[PDB]
Amino acid sequence: LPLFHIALLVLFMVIIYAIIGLELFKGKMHKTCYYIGTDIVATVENEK
Amino acid sequence: QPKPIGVGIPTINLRKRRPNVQNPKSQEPVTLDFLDAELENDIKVEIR
Amino acid sequence: KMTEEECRGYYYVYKDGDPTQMELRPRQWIHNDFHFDNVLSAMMSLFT
Amino acid sequence: RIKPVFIDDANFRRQVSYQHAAVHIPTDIYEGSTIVLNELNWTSALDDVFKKNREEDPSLLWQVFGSATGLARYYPASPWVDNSRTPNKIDLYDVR
Ligand SMILES: CCCCCCCCCCCCCCCCCC(=O)OC[C@H](COP(=O)(O)OCCN)OC(=O)CCCCCCCCCCCCCCCCC
Repeated sequence: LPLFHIALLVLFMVIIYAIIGLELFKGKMHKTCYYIGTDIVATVENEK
Repeated sequence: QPKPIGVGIPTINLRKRRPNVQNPKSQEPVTLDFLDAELENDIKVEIR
Repeated sequence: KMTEEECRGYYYVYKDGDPTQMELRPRQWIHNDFHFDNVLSAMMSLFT
Repeated sequence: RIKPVFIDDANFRRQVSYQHAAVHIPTDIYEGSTIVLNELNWTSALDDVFKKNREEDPSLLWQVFGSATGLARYYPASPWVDNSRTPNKIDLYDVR
């Protein structure tokens, strides 16, 4: 119960950062490189 | 003829072919029956 | 290949687990980067 | 290794050497093995029968011994159609 104020703070900080990243990064990570004319994603040895 | 025997209708998926991965080719024989090399009567069946 | 005399030559790796898209790699007997061969190495491994 | 001379021929539309036999080892079978090297040692006495067969019937095509270790020793010698790393197409031929 002493942790009722740290929880109420972590919660409202995660919410603020979620709303900020929902505004600056929404929909920007849907492009990637494929091999030309295929649906195979083109990566390297230990790249993800 | 020196060509392979075909089975079915040939269909590939062009959106799932890496450019440089060395597809396998073939190992089958040219097994052409006698009644599939000529037009077939009832007399050719009994000759065969 | 389980012993070092066997782990020689080339072998096939299959891209995205597709048996019809293979490529050649030389096979080599590799040592883990963090191992337990001496005490200094074991102390490094356990530090990490 | 042996480096052959490879005259050109008819009845084989490729460059062929009647001096020795060629050996095919599958790509993922290390030659250098003790199984493989004990095979290339006793199959070396085949080349004389290969040569005699071809000397008695000059109209002969390939003569091959396919081994249960994966080897294929054929006569006359002739470079394989596909090398595994020379170009980019890996050859997948196993006698078995
Ligand atoms: C009972 C005995 C009593 C004597 C105790 C003496 C005091 C020791 C206190 C230091 C603590 C050491 C613990 C760290 C783990 C040891 C790491 C190690 O030993 O790595 C050795 C490393 C071998 O790695 P390997 O994979 O074999 O490499 C192969 C290719 N070279 O090869 C290397 O080159 C690794 C180099 C090691 C660098 C260590 C530097 C540490 C300095 C610490 C200063 C910061 C700490 C400040 C205080 C911390 C909190 C108080």
